[PDB]
Amino acid sequence: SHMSGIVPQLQNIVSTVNLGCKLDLKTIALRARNAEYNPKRFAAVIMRIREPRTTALIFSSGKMVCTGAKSEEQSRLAARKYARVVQKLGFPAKFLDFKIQNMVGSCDVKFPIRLEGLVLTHQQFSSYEPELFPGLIYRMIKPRIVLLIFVSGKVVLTGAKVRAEIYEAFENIYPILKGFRKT
Amino acid sequence: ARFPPARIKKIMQTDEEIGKVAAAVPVIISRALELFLESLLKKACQVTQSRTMTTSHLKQCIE
Amino acid sequence: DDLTIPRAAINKMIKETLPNVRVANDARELVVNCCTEFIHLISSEANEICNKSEKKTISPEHVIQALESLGFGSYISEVKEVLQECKTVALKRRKASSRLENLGIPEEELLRQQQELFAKARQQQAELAQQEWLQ
DNA sequence: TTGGCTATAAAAGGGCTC
DNA sequence: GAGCCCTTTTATAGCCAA
Repeated sequence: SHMSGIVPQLQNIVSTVNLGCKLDLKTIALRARNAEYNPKRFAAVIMRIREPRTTALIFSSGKMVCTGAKSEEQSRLAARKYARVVQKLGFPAKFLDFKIQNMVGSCDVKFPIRLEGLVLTHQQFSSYEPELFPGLIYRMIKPRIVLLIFVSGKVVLTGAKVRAEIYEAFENIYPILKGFRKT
Repeated sequence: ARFPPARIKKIMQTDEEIGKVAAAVPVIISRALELFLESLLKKACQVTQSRTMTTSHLKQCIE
Repeated sequence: DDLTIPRAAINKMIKETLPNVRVANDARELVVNCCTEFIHLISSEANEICNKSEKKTISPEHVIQALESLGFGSYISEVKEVLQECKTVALKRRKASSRLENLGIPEEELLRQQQELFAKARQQQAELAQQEWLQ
């Protein structure tokens, strides 16, 4: 009959892009301004940029991982700036196979929730152990996304490849959540 | 008493030389730390009864 | 870093080990600190035994050898046991995931079950809504 | 308050265990 | 070799810190 009326907001995005050319992290870490490198602890350069505020993990194979964006194109932009950076540093930097790998969303249903029950009616899809973690962990099968539901009515959605999966997951869970409202 | 592996790993890596460490390591070090305190406290207790346990009774065990 | 094992952990150890022994708060601070020293001692020795072992990651073996090497050989008994339970825990956890992904109710019926709960809930809030809307 | 543990998804690879 | 680890990011949030 009605749509929740609540639209989940994007909080994080993980994309990957292949620069297509071997890279020497020692070299990159050497001159790149905000670059970290400890092949000791982690086998990849850790670069960051202020806008879009993000973080990239650059590997030797040229492949890269970009995290922190709040939208698909914001993530693709940041990915490009990281590409031009590796580029200016004297490397044959291309921009191949950019792909969003994960999207995180969050919203507020604006009302407490009886996690205690939800984990009973839907036990085969839930994992609730307040001793371990305060929120209820919900695994939706279609679309395939994971939700973090908190007594306060705040809800996190993750695992999506395209934002529609997040909106589909929330619209499915909203009526369930209203059926477990706390009073 | 068992000790926080996460904390133990963070402590281990306060050393720049220490690289990656196997997940199970911090937990055995915890057991080791446990065996070390029991042996240490029990000796210091002896030193205390040969005089409340103080900072001195302990140091004379890390000499 | 100024990381140290939680005071409470050391106090539970003192209580469990020295039942009925007043321990100065000052001394309690020294034990908390010996803890971090020991971790560094074992780690450093293990890290060397490691470089030599042509390996990259400090393994539970390097830690056992450092213990012996450092003069803590008498711990290797109880430490081997813990290393065991660790392998067992990891093994059980591997097999549990294997079953979760390969021997559970076929996804098809799991999906159906879940959609049933979803459609059903839409139905309820559909009525509970329309009814309240009839006022 | 600050911040780290705990939890989730996901990619990248070099290191490891049955 | 199948598959877990580690590292990074982020919403959310109780427990903990001596």
